[PDB]
Amino acid sequence: MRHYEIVFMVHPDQSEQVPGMIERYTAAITGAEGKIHRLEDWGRRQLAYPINKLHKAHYVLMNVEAPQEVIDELETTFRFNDAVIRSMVMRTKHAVTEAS
Amino acid sequence: MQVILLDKVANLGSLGDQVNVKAGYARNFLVPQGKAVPATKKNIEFFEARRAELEAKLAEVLAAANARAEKINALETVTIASKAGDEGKLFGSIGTRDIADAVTAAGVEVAKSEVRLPNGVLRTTGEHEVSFQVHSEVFAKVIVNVVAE
Amino acid sequence: AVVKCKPTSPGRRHVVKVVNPELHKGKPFAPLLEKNSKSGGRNNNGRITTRHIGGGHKQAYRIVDFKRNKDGIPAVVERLEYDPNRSANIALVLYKDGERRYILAPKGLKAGDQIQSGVDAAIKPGNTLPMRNIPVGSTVHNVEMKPGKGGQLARSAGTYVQIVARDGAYVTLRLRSGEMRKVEADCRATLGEVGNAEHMLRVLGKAGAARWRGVRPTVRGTAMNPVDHPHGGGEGRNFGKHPVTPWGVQTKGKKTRSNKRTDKFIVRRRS
Amino acid sequence: SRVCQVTGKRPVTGNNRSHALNATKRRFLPNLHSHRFWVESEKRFVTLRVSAKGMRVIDKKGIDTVLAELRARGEKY
Amino acid sequence: EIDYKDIATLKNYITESGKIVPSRITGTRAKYQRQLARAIKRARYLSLLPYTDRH
RNA sequence: GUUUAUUAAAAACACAGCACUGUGCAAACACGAAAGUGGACGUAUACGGUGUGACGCCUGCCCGGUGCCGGAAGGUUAAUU
Ligand SMILES: [Mg+2]
Ligand SMILES: [Mg+2]
Ligand SMILES: [Mg+2]
Ligand SMILES: [Mg+2]
Ligand SMILES: [Mg+2]
Ligand SMILES: [Mg+2]
Ligand SMILES: [Mg+2]
Ligand SMILES: [Mg+2]
Repeated sequence: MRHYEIVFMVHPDQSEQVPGMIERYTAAITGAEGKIHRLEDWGRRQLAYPINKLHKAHYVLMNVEAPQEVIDELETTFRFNDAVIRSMVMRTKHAVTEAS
Repeated sequence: MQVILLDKVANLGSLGDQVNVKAGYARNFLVPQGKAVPATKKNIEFFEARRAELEAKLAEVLAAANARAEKINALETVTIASKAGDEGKLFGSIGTRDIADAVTAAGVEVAKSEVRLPNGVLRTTGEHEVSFQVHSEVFAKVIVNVVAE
Repeated sequence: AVVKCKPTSPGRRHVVKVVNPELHKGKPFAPLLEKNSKSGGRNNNGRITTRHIGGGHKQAYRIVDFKRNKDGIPAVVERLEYDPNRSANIALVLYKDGERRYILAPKGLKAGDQIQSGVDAAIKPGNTLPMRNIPVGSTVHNVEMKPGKGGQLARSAGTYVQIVARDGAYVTLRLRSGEMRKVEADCRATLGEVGNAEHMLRVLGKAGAARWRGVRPTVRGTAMNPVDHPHGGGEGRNFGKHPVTPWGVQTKGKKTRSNKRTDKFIVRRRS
Repeated sequence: SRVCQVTGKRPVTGNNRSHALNATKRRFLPNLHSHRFWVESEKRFVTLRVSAKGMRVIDKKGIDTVLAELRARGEKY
Repeated sequence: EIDYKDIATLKNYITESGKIVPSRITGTRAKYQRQLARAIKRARYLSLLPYTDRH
């Protein structure tokens, strides 16, 4: 039941599926009484360094508040989803909704 | 081996020619198929009497295939269903038999052995292009899309 | 667990046992059993084909599902039970449709765990999926050499196979022996290691222990006479020969594999 | 039964001679192979144990004529 | 307080080769430098900033 | 514990343990002109071969010779032509 900050980059060829993934991921948390405090689609951006012979990735922001299990069980889905590469999660003490 | 061609072959020669080939090529491919027959005096005389109609008949076979190719080409879209996962990734696969049945279902009878899938086996959702070989000198093309819920 | 016996007598001082309290204490599942008889190393000609085999405790074979073709039907692990026919244990699973089967027990499996087989199954230990759908770098066991033929790799107590690369229609596997092999992506594999990893820590402790499991004594070639073994005899302990097998083939270094059929799939040898 | 079904070739016994002319008995056996020939008349493939020489005989005489002899000898195929 | 996503300000505290400028030069307070470094390392992981000029 | 049934029961053989080495499964290997069979309805924590022989402290130096393993540019070299 803590505040979390989630960032994940997907394959540029899958830029047409990002709206779908956001809905599915958001649905999973909201089903466990969680709520999303911030959502931002940063668009395709230039990578500082290549990853897996790839130079452009689609960036999004997701700050959420949900229980331990739903993020823990959400991490495992992040692992085997080949579309998403190099996702990160963070711990926060207070919900933040800024443009950034 | 010396053989008599009953049909146009891609590189070996044309109909009715007398060109020698490897024994294995004729024994295992040409003879079991209708492409050619062994070159002996017995068949040569039989060929001459049969020569006129074979050339005429082979023209109708590719004509129907060309006509059937246009009929196949008329159905520009075919829809199939399969086990589709997240982000459109299908757990299973769409084989040549699956695409074959779809075209005949409320469509045109197409054999399972004439479907061509050069790009793979169509393991991803969306719409892709598939080619058929109705006859050795004709081609057919159509867009195929797979979707499921 | 591993327990060292107290030295209450010779032949018991050095005995180390592997005790698993989770194993079923009762009789096995009768309808899934069948009779297998000991051969003693004799072939259909009656000649001793392989040596140092004979005797031992009677054993009853149990049909272990090495294919796992029940797709889309979840099953629950009823219990783990001892298997005399192999080093690993076997977990009895109950598909919710009412069918029971035996499978090799993975590393962490226990009674009541959820296991599912299929192409859409979850990525959990005990689940069987084609390596096409299995993420690369994941540890798997009971891998089939051919699609639909049943698993043939990583079946021992603590063995496992690592999926290192996936190129097109073939997946390269790091076998337990260290050799890298190529297999079709359509072949199925079971996630997770094989259970009972402590099978290598047991010590038989006494000669009779080996006899209980059908291993007859091995006689050295040095103690032989020249007529029986190339190592032969000699007054005293004389060897003066390059070590060889009892049929004259040089041992201790000589390569022996001569299978030109499947060397295409062997990307790299074990060493 | 390492016998060709067409030409009837069967293993024959001879001896191999070394430089010192020592004679050790040996066997010469034919180049039998399992091959299937289509019968243009019966629309079916027929498989018989034939040697390399026998295949050439079928190539020259033709499969249809060859099977006629086997029927005469009563050999089943 | 310092946010790794605040990417516009990060070049003010890194060199061309990706070096993190020491506090003795930038004059930043010790407490802020510690969190600043965490932000920089965090951004580098996400490919937002480069580890070095060679890639 | 085993052994020269009928002059040798032992320090010999075996032994748990240890090490080297072979074997990716139609496994190596072994009995078979072959089919096939065992190894094994086992799958490298498995199996075969070899040496040593519980356990304790240990197991040093030498690859010229012989064997094995790897490479092989070059020299030499069979049938065939
Ligand atoms: Mg043995
Ligand atoms: Mg031994
Ligand atoms: Mg002796
Ligand atoms: Mg001496
Ligand atoms: Mg005596
Ligand atoms: Mg006595
Ligand atoms: Mg000794
Ligand atoms: Mg030494």
